[PDB]
Amino acid sequence: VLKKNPLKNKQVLLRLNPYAKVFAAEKLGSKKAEKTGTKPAAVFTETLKHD
Amino acid sequence: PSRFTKTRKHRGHVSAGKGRIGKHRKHPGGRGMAGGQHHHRINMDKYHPGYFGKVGMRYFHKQQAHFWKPVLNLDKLWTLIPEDKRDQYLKSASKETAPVIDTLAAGYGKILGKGRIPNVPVIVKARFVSKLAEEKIRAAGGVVELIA
Amino acid sequence: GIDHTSKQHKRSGHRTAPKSDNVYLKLLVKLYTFLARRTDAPFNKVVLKALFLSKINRPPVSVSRIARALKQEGAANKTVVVVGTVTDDARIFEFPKTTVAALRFTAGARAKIVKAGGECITLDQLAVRAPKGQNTLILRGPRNSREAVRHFGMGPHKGKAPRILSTGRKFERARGRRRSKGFKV
Amino acid sequence: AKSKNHTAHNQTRKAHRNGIKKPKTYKYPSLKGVDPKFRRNHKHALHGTAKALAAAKK
Amino acid sequence: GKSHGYRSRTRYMFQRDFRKHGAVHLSTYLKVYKVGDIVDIKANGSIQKGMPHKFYQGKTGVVYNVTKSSVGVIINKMVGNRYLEKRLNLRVEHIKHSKCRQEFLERVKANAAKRAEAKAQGVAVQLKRQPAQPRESRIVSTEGNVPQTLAPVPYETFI
Amino acid sequence: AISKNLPILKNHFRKHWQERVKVHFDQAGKKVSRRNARATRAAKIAPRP
RNA sequence: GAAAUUGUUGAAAGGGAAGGGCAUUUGAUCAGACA
RNA sequence: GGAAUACUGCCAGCUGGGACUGAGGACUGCGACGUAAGUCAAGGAUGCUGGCAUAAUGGUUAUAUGCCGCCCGUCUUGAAACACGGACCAAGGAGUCUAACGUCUAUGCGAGUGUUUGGGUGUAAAACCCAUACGCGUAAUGAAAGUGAACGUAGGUUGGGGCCUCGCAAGAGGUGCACAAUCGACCGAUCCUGAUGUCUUCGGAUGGAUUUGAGUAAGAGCAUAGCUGUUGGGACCCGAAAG
RNA sequence: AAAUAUGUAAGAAGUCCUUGUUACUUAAUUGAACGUGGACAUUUGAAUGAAGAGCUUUUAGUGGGCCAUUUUUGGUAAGCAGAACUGGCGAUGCGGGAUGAACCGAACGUAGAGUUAAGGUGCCGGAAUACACGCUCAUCAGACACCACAAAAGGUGUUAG
RNA sequence: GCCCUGAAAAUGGAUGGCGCUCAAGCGUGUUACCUAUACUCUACCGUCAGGGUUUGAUGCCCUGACGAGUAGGCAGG
RNA sequence: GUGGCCUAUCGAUCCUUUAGUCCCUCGGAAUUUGAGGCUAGAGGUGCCAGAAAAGUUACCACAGGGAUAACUGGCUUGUG
Ligand SMILES: CN[C@@H]1[C@@H](O)[C@@H](O[C@@H]2[C@@H](O)[C@H](O[C@H]3O[C@H]([C@@H](C)O)[C@@H](O)[C@H](O)[C@H]3N)[C@@H](N)C[C@H]2N)OC[C@]1(C)O
Ligand SMILES: CN[C@@H]1[C@@H](O)[C@@H](O[C@@H]2[C@@H](O)[C@H](O[C@H]3O[C@H]([C@@H](C)O)[C@@H](O)[C@H](O)[C@H]3N)[C@@H](N)C[C@H]2N)OC[C@]1(C)O
Ligand SMILES: [Mg+2]
Ligand SMILES: [Mg+2]
Ligand SMILES: [Mg+2]
Ligand SMILES: [Mg+2]
Ligand SMILES: [Mg+2]
Ligand SMILES: [Mg+2]
Ligand SMILES: [Mg+2]
Ligand SMILES: [Mg+2]
Ligand SMILES: [Mg+2]
Ligand SMILES: [Mg+2]
Ligand SMILES: [Mg+2]
Ligand SMILES: [Mg+2]
Ligand SMILES: [Mg+2]
Ligand SMILES: [Mg+2]
Ligand SMILES: [Mg+2]
Ligand SMILES: [Mg+2]
Ligand SMILES: [Mg+2]
Ligand SMILES: [Mg+2]
Ligand SMILES: [Mg+2]
Ligand SMILES: [Mg+2]
Ligand SMILES: [Mg+2]
Ligand SMILES: [Mg+2]
Ligand SMILES: [Mg+2]
Ligand SMILES: [Mg+2]
Ligand SMILES: [Mg+2]
Ligand SMILES: [Mg+2]
Ligand SMILES: [Mg+2]
Ligand SMILES: [Mg+2]
Ligand SMILES: [Mg+2]
Ligand SMILES: [Mg+2]
Ligand SMILES: [Mg+2]
Ligand SMILES: [Mg+2]
Ligand SMILES: [Mg+2]
Ligand SMILES: [Mg+2]
Ligand SMILES: [Mg+2]
Ligand SMILES: [Mg+2]
Ligand SMILES: [Mg+2]
Ligand SMILES: [Mg+2]
Ligand SMILES: [Mg+2]
Ligand SMILES: [Mg+2]
Ligand SMILES: [Mg+2]
Ligand SMILES: [Mg+2]
Ligand SMILES: [Mg+2]
Ligand SMILES: [Mg+2]
Ligand SMILES: [Mg+2]
Ligand SMILES: [Mg+2]
Ligand SMILES: [Mg+2]
Ligand SMILES: [Mg+2]
Ligand SMILES: [Mg+2]
Ligand SMILES: [Mg+2]
Ligand SMILES: [Mg+2]
Ligand SMILES: [Mg+2]
Ligand SMILES: [Mg+2]
Ligand SMILES: [Mg+2]
Ligand SMILES: [Mg+2]
Ligand SMILES: [Mg+2]
Ligand SMILES: [Mg+2]
Ligand SMILES: [Mg+2]
Ligand SMILES: [Mg+2]
Ligand SMILES: [Mg+2]
Ligand SMILES: [Mg+2]
Ligand SMILES: [Mg+2]
Ligand SMILES: [Mg+2]
Ligand SMILES: [Mg+2]
Ligand SMILES: [Mg+2]
Ligand SMILES: [Mg+2]
Ligand SMILES: [Mg+2]
Ligand SMILES: [Mg+2]
Ligand SMILES: [Mg+2]
Ligand SMILES: [Mg+2]
Ligand SMILES: [Mg+2]
Ligand SMILES: [Mg+2]
Ligand SMILES: [Mg+2]
Ligand SMILES: [Mg+2]
Ligand SMILES: [Mg+2]
Ligand SMILES: [Mg+2]
Ligand SMILES: [Mg+2]
Ligand SMILES: [Mg+2]
Ligand SMILES: [Mg+2]
Ligand SMILES: [Mg+2]
Ligand SMILES: [Mg+2]
Ligand SMILES: [Mg+2]
Ligand SMILES: [Mg+2]
Ligand SMILES: [Mg+2]
Ligand SMILES: [Mg+2]
Ligand SMILES: [Mg+2]
Ligand SMILES: [Mg+2]
Ligand SMILES: [Mg+2]
Ligand SMILES: [Mg+2]
Ligand SMILES: [Mg+2]
Ligand SMILES: [Mg+2]
Ligand SMILES: [Mg+2]
Ligand SMILES: [Mg+2]
Repeated sequence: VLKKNPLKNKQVLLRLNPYAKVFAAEKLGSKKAEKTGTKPAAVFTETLKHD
Repeated sequence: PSRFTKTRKHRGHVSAGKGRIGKHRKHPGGRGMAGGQHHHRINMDKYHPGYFGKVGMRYFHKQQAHFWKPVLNLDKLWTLIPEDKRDQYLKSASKETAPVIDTLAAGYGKILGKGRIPNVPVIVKARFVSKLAEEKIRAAGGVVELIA
Repeated sequence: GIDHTSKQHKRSGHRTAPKSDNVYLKLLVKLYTFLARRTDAPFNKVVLKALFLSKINRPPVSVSRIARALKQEGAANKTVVVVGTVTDDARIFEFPKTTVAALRFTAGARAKIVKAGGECITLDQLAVRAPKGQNTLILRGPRNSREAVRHFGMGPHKGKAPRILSTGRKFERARGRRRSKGFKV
Repeated sequence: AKSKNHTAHNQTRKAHRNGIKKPKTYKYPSLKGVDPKFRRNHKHALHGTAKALAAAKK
Repeated sequence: GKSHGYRSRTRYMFQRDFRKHGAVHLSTYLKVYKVGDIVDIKANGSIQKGMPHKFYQGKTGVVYNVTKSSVGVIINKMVGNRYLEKRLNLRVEHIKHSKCRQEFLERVKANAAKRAEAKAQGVAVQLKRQPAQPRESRIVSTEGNVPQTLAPVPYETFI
Repeated sequence: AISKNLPILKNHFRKHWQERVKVHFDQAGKKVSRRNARATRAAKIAPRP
């Protein structure tokens, strides 16, 4: 009789999508990423900065 | 009754459903059949193909008496016998006794052929018949007596 | 505002109930509306509708058509159902037995069905014996047999018969009906 | 008094009310206009094969 | 006075196709039209008899009749808010088989194949048709092709 | 005055037809009166039938 | 013993018409509710 | 070389202030927190307190103030119009009735159906009853003389609702009315064919035909009524110059 | 020889095997047309949309139109005359264009709160006499589509080329 | 490019008005803001529809969508 | 090969008149004249879907029209 929104009102955000419990509990919104050091070919930075 | 009628409903709308532009006037066409041959030809042709002029022979002082010739098919013919007497003649198909049906008595002038009368013979007294009627009668064993 | 794909506030244009004020008729509705909803049986929903139809859509089913209907394969032992009135046909000499559920019966049809050992059932009796309408036969009368549908669509070269009072020669047989006068239709 | 003469204005809109209904196809179309010689045989050509599905159940 | 005669306005429509005038090559008379074929209707001005009316030029239809010189075609002509069925008697000079259906049949034959060829292989078909699909991911190589940078050009007159 | 698809009628009121209209409002009044005129003979007539 | 229309009493308002809509203040005047 | 930060985006991250709304009214659903028993913000507001209990809220009304508002009716592409009617009020003041009809719908009966010319009868224009006729249907097609509806389970084929059979079901087969499309058949008109026969000119069998009909092919009518529509009538109301 | 517009096709009424009927047709049981029987399945044959689709009767008003962008005829033109497609006005209020039938916006059951459109935010007037780089000084400055006009031609005014 | 000159009409008058000159003018950029009978959410009205339900059953109940209108038609009053 | 290479070269009902079968009716019955019918063409409507039609009103009339002329005003601005 009244549409309640997920995205606020946790109860129904938790009615659908119980993986909600997991996400919030494990963060994942804020999940870090794997730092890698790979560098671009010196062809790129030539044609990027080029005229 | 007046109380059911749309003209009560039109009280208070100016034209009375008659229209504000083309109004409702006396005789915009002409009266009655006027101009069948001119403006009204599109209605008169179709809707009444055949209206104008003449076709064949006149008749002076015709009398539909002489033409009285009511028609009765062998579709029925058995209706001229009341239903007690009828089933009685139905069973026991024979000559030497067969029902006498006087059709000119029953209001008729001719016997047509519509179809399928039982194998049961009948003597049909009549004024005129079709050749196909009188055949089927003879295929049930019956005959035809011309009368007046 | 709304770009409207179809006409708004569209009456569904299907008779919701009979236009008739007959109490008994209404009760047959009351019966079959119950049957229709709960029974899940198709035969019921049909008869509900056909209880609404006007005189025009209830053409008289002639007793002989019932004869012929039963001569269908395996169809002798079904019970013929007519929503409408049923009529006596002189033009059959033989008639079968069976059972005819019908809203009305003319004098003769009743006499002709019983005399051959059959049965004239009112429709609620048909509901009692046949709730899901099993082993039933429905027969519609000829609709376009009517004399009005003679004149429908009257046009050049439709051969549709005109609306006219007196008939014969002299009567809409001359111009345009024969190549000898004007054209032909 | 001189008046307007012709236009097709609005004439489209009025058709698309009832919408330009499509041609009305049927299976088994009419033989009207077919070569009369071809029909007079086609008649006797069906007449035979009807009598030949009549002895098939016999 | 205004004019509409049967052939009005057809000047350039019925015109004979540059360097293509003159009598008509015989393959036209050779082709065989069976009732129910899909025909294209194009007039040929050299052939005045059995000639379609200017409306039906460009039209495509199907043949209901087959007579000596001519296939009778039905076309659905729109008039008012409906279409009426119309029946045209055309000499085969004015007709040609339509290749609209060409891919269809070829696909029909193609479809029955891919059916029995995949089915006799253990199914997994997907034989319907698809619209052009957005491009896939791709790598492009700068090796031997370095991007050549471009600039809009200044105005010049040269007349 | 011609329209639709309607049988051509012929309805002949072109004269002052409202000058000749017989309603029989006496349909009862006469049926009485000619009964009473039958009684008056059957008595005035002696056993004659 | 209605209306147009008019006298007197009472009230009110009125800077080149009057009348209307929304809304509140103010004056007047009233129903309901509760108990 | 190592960071920072901007910029763009993401979070089922946490949180303050303000506004409007509280429809519904036992329970029933999806869930949520809990070891648990229980609890909840989970299918729509309840808890706490105060004031008043009266013109206080509110209604109505006049008025002032802010903003807005041009005379209605009409014909017209366009009307507040320098277009026409209208100073004011009351009371009158205009699509009716009738004959004949179309479509629809209700009802009575149904291959028939219509008591109400008239008669019988009456508690006397009512109600109640009824003999023969008639009208309209049930046969059509022809200008007419005149002929006059089954090859066949009243046909073949395609789709058909419903019903029947099989199957748990999914599905498959059977029968198939109304209706729709098509190919046939039958009656009359038209054109040809012209047997047996005989006043030697009558007779028209049998077989046909891109021809035709407001036809047949197990009837749908007739009568009352109502709306709307038609025509004739003073015919929605008022209006000529005339004759 | 375009663009825009335009005809048909995208299947069960389909595809394939087998072989019946005839008075048509072939030299020919050849072919034509309709067929009995048999096989082929689902993702029944591109997209998108669909509450639906098909069908019948009857009848009202109307049968002076006008306007806008684009195409376009006559005319020096015209708020003139006349065609093409579409959208409108007429029949329609509401917000903007001060004002205004047709422009812009957006179409109308009674209310509340929010947010916007077109247009606006010195004051009249709700909303920054906001920020930012320039140009412009007029002894007739200029100031917002439809829109209520201006031209050829000149300036050692100033600006940037 | 802006400005000046070219640029004459009759009641007194109109960038809508006042007025504005590193504008309140012209060209351009960025924000913020104001407010339609439109858009979103909720209440109520009506209409259409799809369900449910034997005691106002012509009833009750659930659910969704819609609402401009002259000439005109139908409907409930 | 179903008139002119294709795109134009034409005409209702009433009436008269011919062609056709020698067919149908003149209704108390016949024969013979005469009359009517069907099928098909011609005689023509050019305002070409098709009336039978002269003027004047400085003596005038009615219904209406700003659907329309004579004048002010408005657009235009060739012409001035
Ligand atoms: C009750 N009758 C009315 C009454 O309503 C009232 O009228 C005012 C009127 O004066 C107001 O006042 C206005 O009208 C007056 C009037 C003389 O025209 C003008 O002089 C004045 O400029 C104007 N502001 C006006 N805005 C509204 C009415 N209710 O004033 C008396 C009266 C005119 O007789
Ligand atoms: C709509 N109102 C108008 C009013 O604007 C004016 O009409 C103008 C008229 O002045 C113009 O016409 C006039 O003025 C213009 C200039 C001002 O454009 C000159 O070019 C033209 O030569 C001149 N005749 C004309 N082009 C359009 C009408 N709407 O004058 C008449 C009027 C009815 O008051
Ligand atoms: Mg009027
Ligand atoms: Mg009306
Ligand atoms: Mg009219
Ligand atoms: Mg004429
Ligand atoms: Mg017609
Ligand atoms: Mg006549
Ligand atoms: Mg007869
Ligand atoms: Mg006699
Ligand atoms: Mg709306
Ligand atoms: Mg609407
Ligand atoms: Mg004129
Ligand atoms: Mg004009
Ligand atoms: Mg016109
Ligand atoms: Mg003209
Ligand atoms: Mg020309
Ligand atoms: Mg070409
Ligand atoms: Mg030729
Ligand atoms: Mg007397
Ligand atoms: Mg008074
Ligand atoms: Mg004064
Ligand atoms: Mg005023
Ligand atoms: Mg005064
Ligand atoms: Mg006020
Ligand atoms: Mg950020
Ligand atoms: Mg509540
Ligand atoms: Mg508390
Ligand atoms: Mg207080
Ligand atoms: Mg108060
Ligand atoms: Mg107030
Ligand atoms: Mg007031
Ligand atoms: Mg105002
Ligand atoms: Mg007027
Ligand atoms: Mg005017
Ligand atoms: Mg007005
Ligand atoms: Mg004016
Ligand atoms: Mg006027
Ligand atoms: Mg006037
Ligand atoms: Mg006036
Ligand atoms: Mg008056
Ligand atoms: Mg006056
Ligand atoms: Mg009778
Ligand atoms: Mg079938
Ligand atoms: Mg189905
Ligand atoms: Mg002979
Ligand atoms: Mg009058
Ligand atoms: Mg009348
Ligand atoms: Mg008079
Ligand atoms: Mg007089
Ligand atoms: Mg006279
Ligand atoms: Mg398919
Ligand atoms: Mg098959
Ligand atoms: Mg006009
Ligand atoms: Mg008019
Ligand atoms: Mg104008
Ligand atoms: Mg104009
Ligand atoms: Mg114009
Ligand atoms: Mg108008
Ligand atoms: Mg309006
Ligand atoms: Mg609008
Ligand atoms: Mg406004
Ligand atoms: Mg405005
Ligand atoms: Mg609102
Ligand atoms: Mg708001
Ligand atoms: Mg001001
Ligand atoms: Mg402000
Ligand atoms: Mg500043
Ligand atoms: Mg600045
Ligand atoms: Mg302006
Ligand atoms: Mg200047
Ligand atoms: Mg100024
Ligand atoms: Mg400003
Ligand atoms: Mg600026
Ligand atoms: Mg800011
Ligand atoms: Mg409902
Ligand atoms: Mg329901
Ligand atoms: Mg409405
Ligand atoms: Mg109205
Ligand atoms: Mg030849
Ligand atoms: Mg020829
Ligand atoms: Mg030659
Ligand atoms: Mg002629
Ligand atoms: Mg005689
Ligand atoms: Mg004689
Ligand atoms: Mg004429
Ligand atoms: Mg003409
Ligand atoms: Mg005279
Ligand atoms: Mg004089
Ligand atoms: Mg003088
Ligand atoms: Mg004199
Ligand atoms: Mg004028
Ligand atoms: Mg002038
Ligand atoms: Mg000039
Ligand atoms: Mg000028």
